Amino acid sequence: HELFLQAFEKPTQIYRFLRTRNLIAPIFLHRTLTYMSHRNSRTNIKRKTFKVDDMLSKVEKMKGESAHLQLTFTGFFHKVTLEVLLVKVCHKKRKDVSCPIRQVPTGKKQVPLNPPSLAVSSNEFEPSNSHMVKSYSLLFRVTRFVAQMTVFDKNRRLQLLDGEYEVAMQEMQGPTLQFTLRWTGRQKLRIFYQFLYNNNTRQQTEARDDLHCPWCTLNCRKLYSLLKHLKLCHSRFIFNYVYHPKGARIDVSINECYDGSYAGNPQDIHRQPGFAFSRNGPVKRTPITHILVCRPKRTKASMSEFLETYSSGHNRLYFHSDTCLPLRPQEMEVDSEDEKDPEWLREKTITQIEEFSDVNEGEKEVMKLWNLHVMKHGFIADNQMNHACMLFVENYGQKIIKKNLCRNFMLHLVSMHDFNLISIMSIDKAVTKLREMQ
Amino acid sequence: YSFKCVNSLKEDHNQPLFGVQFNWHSKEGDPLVFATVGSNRVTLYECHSQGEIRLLQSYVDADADENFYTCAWTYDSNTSHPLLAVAGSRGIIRIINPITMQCIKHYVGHGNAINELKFHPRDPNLLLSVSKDHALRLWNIQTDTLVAIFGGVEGHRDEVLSADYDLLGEKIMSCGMDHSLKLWRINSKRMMNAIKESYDYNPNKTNRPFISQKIHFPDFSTRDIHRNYVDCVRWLGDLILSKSCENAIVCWKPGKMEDDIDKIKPSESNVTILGRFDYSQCDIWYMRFSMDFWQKMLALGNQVGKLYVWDLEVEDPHKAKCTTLTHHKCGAAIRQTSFSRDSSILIAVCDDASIWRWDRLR
Amino acid sequence: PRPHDFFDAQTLDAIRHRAICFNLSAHIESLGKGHSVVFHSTVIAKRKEDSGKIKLLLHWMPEDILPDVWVNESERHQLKTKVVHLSKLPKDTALLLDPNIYRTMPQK
Amino acid sequence: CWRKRVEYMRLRQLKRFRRADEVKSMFSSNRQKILERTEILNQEWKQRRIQPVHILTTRECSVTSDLDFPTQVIPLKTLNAVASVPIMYSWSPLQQNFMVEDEIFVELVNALGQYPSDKIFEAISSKGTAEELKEKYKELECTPNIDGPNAKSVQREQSLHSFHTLFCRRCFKYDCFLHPFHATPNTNKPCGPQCYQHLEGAKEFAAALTAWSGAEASMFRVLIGTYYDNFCAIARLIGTKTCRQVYEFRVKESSHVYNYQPCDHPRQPCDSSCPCVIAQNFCEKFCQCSSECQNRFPGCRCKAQCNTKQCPCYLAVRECDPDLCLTCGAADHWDSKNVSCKNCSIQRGSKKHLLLAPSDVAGWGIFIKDPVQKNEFISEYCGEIISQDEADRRGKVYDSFLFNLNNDFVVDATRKGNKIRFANHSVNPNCYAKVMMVNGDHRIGIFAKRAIQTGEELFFDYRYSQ
Amino acid sequence: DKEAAFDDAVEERVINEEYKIWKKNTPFLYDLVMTHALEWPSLTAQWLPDVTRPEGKDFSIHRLVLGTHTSDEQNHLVIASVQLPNDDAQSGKIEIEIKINHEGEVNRARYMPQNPCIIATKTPSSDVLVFDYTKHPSKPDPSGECNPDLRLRGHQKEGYGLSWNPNLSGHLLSASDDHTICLWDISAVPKEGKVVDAKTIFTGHTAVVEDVSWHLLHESLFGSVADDQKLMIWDTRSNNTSKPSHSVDAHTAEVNCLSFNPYSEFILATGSADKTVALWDLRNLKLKLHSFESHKDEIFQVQWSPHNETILASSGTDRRLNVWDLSKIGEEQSPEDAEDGPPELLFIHGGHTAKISDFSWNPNEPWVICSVSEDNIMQVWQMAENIYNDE
Repeated sequence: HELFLQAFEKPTQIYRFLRTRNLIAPIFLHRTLTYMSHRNSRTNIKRKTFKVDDMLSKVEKMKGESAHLQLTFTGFFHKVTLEVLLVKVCHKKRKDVSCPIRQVPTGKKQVPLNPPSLAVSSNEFEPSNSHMVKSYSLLFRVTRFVAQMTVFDKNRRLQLLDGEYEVAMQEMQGPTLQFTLRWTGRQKLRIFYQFLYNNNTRQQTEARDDLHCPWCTLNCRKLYSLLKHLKLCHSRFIFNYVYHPKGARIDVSINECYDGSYAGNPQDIHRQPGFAFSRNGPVKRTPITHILVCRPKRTKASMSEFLETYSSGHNRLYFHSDTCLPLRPQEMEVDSEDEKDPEWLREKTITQIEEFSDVNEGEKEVMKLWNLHVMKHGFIADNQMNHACMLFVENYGQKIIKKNLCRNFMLHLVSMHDFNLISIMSIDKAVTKLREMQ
Repeated sequence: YSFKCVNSLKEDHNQPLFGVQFNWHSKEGDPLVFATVGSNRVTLYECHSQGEIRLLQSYVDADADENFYTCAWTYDSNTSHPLLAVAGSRGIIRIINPITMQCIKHYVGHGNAINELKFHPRDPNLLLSVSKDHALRLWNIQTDTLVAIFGGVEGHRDEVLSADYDLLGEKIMSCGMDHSLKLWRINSKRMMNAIKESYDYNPNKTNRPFISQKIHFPDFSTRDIHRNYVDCVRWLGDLILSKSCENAIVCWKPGKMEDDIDKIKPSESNVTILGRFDYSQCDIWYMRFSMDFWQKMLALGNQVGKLYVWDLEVEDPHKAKCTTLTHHKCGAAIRQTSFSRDSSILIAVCDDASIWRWDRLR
Repeated sequence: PRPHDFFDAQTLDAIRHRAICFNLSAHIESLGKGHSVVFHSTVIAKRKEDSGKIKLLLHWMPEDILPDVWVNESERHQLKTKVVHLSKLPKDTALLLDPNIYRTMPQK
Repeated sequence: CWRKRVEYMRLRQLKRFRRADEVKSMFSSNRQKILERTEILNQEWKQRRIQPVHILTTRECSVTSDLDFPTQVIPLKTLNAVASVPIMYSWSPLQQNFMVEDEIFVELVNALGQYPSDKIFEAISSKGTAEELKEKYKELECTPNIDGPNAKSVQREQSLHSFHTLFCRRCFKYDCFLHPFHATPNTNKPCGPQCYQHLEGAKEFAAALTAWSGAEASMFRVLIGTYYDNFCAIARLIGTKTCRQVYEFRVKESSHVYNYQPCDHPRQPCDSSCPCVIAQNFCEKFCQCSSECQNRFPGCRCKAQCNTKQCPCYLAVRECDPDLCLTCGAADHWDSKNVSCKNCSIQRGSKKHLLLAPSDVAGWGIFIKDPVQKNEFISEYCGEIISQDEADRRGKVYDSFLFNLNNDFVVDATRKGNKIRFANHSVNPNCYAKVMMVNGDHRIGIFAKRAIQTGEELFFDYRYSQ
Repeated sequence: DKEAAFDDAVEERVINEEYKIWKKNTPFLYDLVMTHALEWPSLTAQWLPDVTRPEGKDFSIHRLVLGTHTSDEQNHLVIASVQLPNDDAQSGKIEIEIKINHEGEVNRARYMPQNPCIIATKTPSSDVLVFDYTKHPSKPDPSGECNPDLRLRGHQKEGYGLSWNPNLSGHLLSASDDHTICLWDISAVPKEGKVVDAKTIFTGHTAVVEDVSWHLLHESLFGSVADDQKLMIWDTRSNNTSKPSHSVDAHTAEVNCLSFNPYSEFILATGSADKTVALWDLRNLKLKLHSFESHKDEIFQVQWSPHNETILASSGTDRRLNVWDLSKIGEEQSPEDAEDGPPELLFIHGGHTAKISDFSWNPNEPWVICSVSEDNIMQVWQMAENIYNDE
């Protein structure tokens, strides 16, 4: 019994608060769904005759069809100084966070102890600015015991009649203050939910009414509607129908595969706490087009739960190929973090070249420079080689002059010609270029 | 070498703990405070007189299942708040501020579990991470960036188990399951250039994501010291202390004996050994030894619950005898020990979520 | 694969705390049929018309959800308690029931 | 007392105390070095101030105490949530395949050396020899840079050989990586004041030959060895020589398949016993075969593309040779942009921009950013080229990023490769593999089996891929 | 403080779960849903009045006018193409055709009814830009220097209200936050010149003017709504550049939008900050004909239907797009039907998770609505047939 409450501890608490929020602030009107249409009763038989001018006509016809009041006190039956103020509330503006208050005083006289003091109010309150003020109120503040009494109603119609009344008082059997005020001018089914946990049943219940969603108390009519509502609006569960012949049976299991993933900006998830989910501000987003409903078929009206999306673009967070860090949409540009020449390869080439003992530096330097050049450009065809050579004397020549390694360079050219890849003219021209540049 | 235990606490979940870290970042006079990580919780305690340990804080992670492994203490220069970093099997590294009682940063860039967290002794904003991905990472905890990744063509090949900074903060040693010990250098122009570029990277400045540093070649690697698993190394001046499953700690130095540490060629192939420290009952791995901040003594846990304490004074590989401080309550195992900034108290963790304490008498 | 569910244990814990407090105060699913709130009446003022009659006021006990009303003396009974369906409560004031009933998220 | 003495104890104790003193000095010095750095660190610490930790102002945790202290209870702040990523062992970026393939007795004999003669040789033998240690008692270069200061005149063989022995023709690189190693060294108007002829008799002596210097002479030698009596060239290339000097100096001195190997027959046809002809391997351009080797391969003469079954280089699996296929354009655009040829894609290499992300099935996955057609090209399956036995051993220890190049090699992407390495396994694939013989070496081409749009996933089938 | 942040976190998780619940129940409330994530959010959207029919196929083509609102980037006026399946539906593609350059966010886009090639936009600056997408390249030049054919000088601060004048030519009205309404005759002096002068300026309002709209039948009638809580009806011919002809205290709070009825000359609607949608009639502007009260926050855009006459839709910052019905006012309801909502509320669309900047009806495909939000989500959708239809 502890096990299954532990199991259903996670969804039930969410669903209770969701019940409350949905009842007070709904997502969709439940009468508009296809499988609960019986909830709505009216029909669209008046969008053919309604003339908007008749709205004016009827409304005008139906809806077509000051005083300085004084109040006198009789004494405060306490077990002491008091004053009367008119306190009213102004309508909320976009600037003003909440409804502001305004109090105007009168400054009356004190009252005798447990037995003169009176006021004659006026038209100080303005009914003209109904666009500004919400409602007024008469107040009995000050200790030595506070009371309040609204005067006008929602549509600014005063309800405080003429007469003598006794009102109580409270700090910040009890104190009292009497006064007077006058204007001066079909059988029940046996659906048994059967909760399951650890592959064995651990509980059963009974909702003897036709049905209610136990988590949200929505009252749909028929069994098919019940299964429809339970299966969709409570996806975190896995409902299941069998046909117990006398009645109906329902089972429950926590869904191991529920799409509880975040369904918004796939960049806000990996943001240091505090900077996550900023909302306020414009952010670049990766294009994504969906088709959730294109053209449905109203197949039959029943016999499906018990008898028996398109995509495009990018809908995921991409990652850097080497760090396993997230990839920004801006960085998702033509940059591809991939090219022919990785640095570790070059360094390994140098280290492996230096590993040899029967080689002279006057040869190793030339070997390294040519290897780096070839790796940098990646020549493939034989006919490219000659151009390669001139490019080389155009590129690394400065450095070679810094080392004066030209004599070994000529030797390397001769060895290259020994492999039938260079001509006499190419070698001679490269030597000329090196001499001229030197 | 004479301590008298004055307290011994036990948790509730009875699951093993792994880390103890005294906060060495407290002004002289401020109360001694430490932290302890376990199965999936953390705990923050303060040490008091007469062997009193007062509970201060504790957190828990409920979203998943993971095993926290280590912890690290640093500070924030901007507002002088203490900062605690923790790491677990999920590969996430969490940075939490006790003052605000909230997690302030998370880093997820690894592929397997994290095993050790250490910070630069000078720079408080460089975090070193060692993982099961065979590669070591180094992050800048301020600009929310990475700096360098150690590992690749010539790097570790199997389960880097531990790493340690030198006393100054320009040399790092790493050890793993592949019987290899490797040296990384931070004094190169490459590393300082990468660090200086990391201290200035505004994302709203350029359309280019930050360029990290890949180091594919260690300064010196060898497998000749031990012949089996190595799970803890320590910088002792310019010498190295290390441990294996051979129930013996070894102190040695790279190259030949006369050779220095700032002249070692990368292609070194010879190591000079110096001495050995003997103990018993260390047949399983994952036990760490610790040294005091002043580098004057050494502590090491034991499987049968005993202790072994040496001194880094004039005496060294000779023997220093072997001081064993033991108690009859817990003999499960010991994972990690720790000393305060001074030599006041020593804390050890037993395998059954039981924390100990030994005050220093004469 | 298993997506990391968006509802972390932190927000569920906060919901549980606020839920136990609210149901300890507002009495739903125990004294109301899951879709109602129950208010209790308190007599705050007594009024006498010039013609013979008495009209009382009833300040609902939880209050700040309902406005005050003048009620005849006899009708104090049967009006000691009032049960209101959630969908019928004054909308302008219903947001006081819980902070996360409605919230203008794009603040500032 | 000869064998009993084997002298041992004296030098053993000598080494003992020497080593003890050396370690004592080293350790004391190391302590001294610890002291200064630790002092600096402490002085650094002394200029900081940090706030303390305070007890907190809903499950609660508890902690008890064995030694007489009351149970303490503190609440338990839950921690935030962090996402996660799939497991990933380290890897490295690669674009083209990477081929991969008693002491006391010495002390004693030295002591005996320090200290008829057989009496001190048979004593230590009972060491182990009266002659090996007797021999011990008895016992007790390269050609430099031409640019360098030190050098010497030498024949053409020395430096040309040093070059020849480390240049892969198939590779255009010195000691490169993916090519195996073998040793096969392959073989008017006047000038001015001091022109080479300069007289009829000198020209006659030059024709007869046709029938002061230092190390540069060796260079001169090699130059002549390939220049054959040049008029201006020899004096020109060499620093400051004159043609008459060269002439006089010359006169004075004269007084599926296995990897394609080249069919280098010394004196024999390309046909009969050829090692690469007993396995159908076409004799590519790198053979030393006769220039008219009938086992060579011609090129296509098509103009538009080689994609269709018309191209001779496309039916027999091959990528257009950039020295023989001139009409398609495999040789045009030396290393330049898009070529009209379609069977010349691997050679240059045209990867389609790929993106990494957590998969929808298992582990990681790779997604193509832009749409492709039914038979376009995407990438190459690079990595390590290893031998079959090593493939078996690596498969055993791993148990599988393995692939079958041929009957003699295996491609492994476990430690090195490119982004295309992931390609989650399936039964209904989006891509497929086709092993191609490019130039002279085998390669792997991953084409698309269908149409892939913007944002799908590739599922190359591994089942029939070994 | 921390309380506010915790409230936001809880609210965001709740909204995510609600959006999942809504996603599950799309194929029982609509007959077409199309959601797209633009690279930048848009503050305007209006269906262009031309439609192409590709023969022998299963998809028509429509065009929309959008804009970009980004920080530290370039700005564009976007002419986009959309595909919608025909009567025998299955079939989805949304693309950006023309991307001319702007200077600042596109606060409003309104095509000229007479010639569908003139797009005037209101810049975060004071000027009113008038482009012409035809006389421009198909992509923004990398320089990013605009070249609007004209540029109408006017007020001294930005605004949100722009409206052309049907049944006439060249008469465009603009509203700014400097309490003035500006008129321009673009029909006269039609050229590539860069400066036009305001023909007249009206200074009736004493608060930030939020919207202005011409009459759809009468040539010289237009209405203005501002933060003054009033609705102000003018008439150009009368020399009354200050005083109006009808002043009406419409709401108790700020009003942001007016909209005249296409099929009448007396019916107009208002949407204000008091979370009410009032009704008005020009014959007697002193009796609020009816109030619609379902929105939980401010109300920003109220638009009638191009085809039907009694269907009014209004939206706001409550992330909802309630679609009303005039013919159902006062009908007798069953208990549960009453528990749900007032009979006027015929549909509520909860597909957006952020403030709805703009929405618009399609004029050549009935009951098709395109709405954009601040989370870059733009949705083109059509409600289920059985709702508005019958047996």
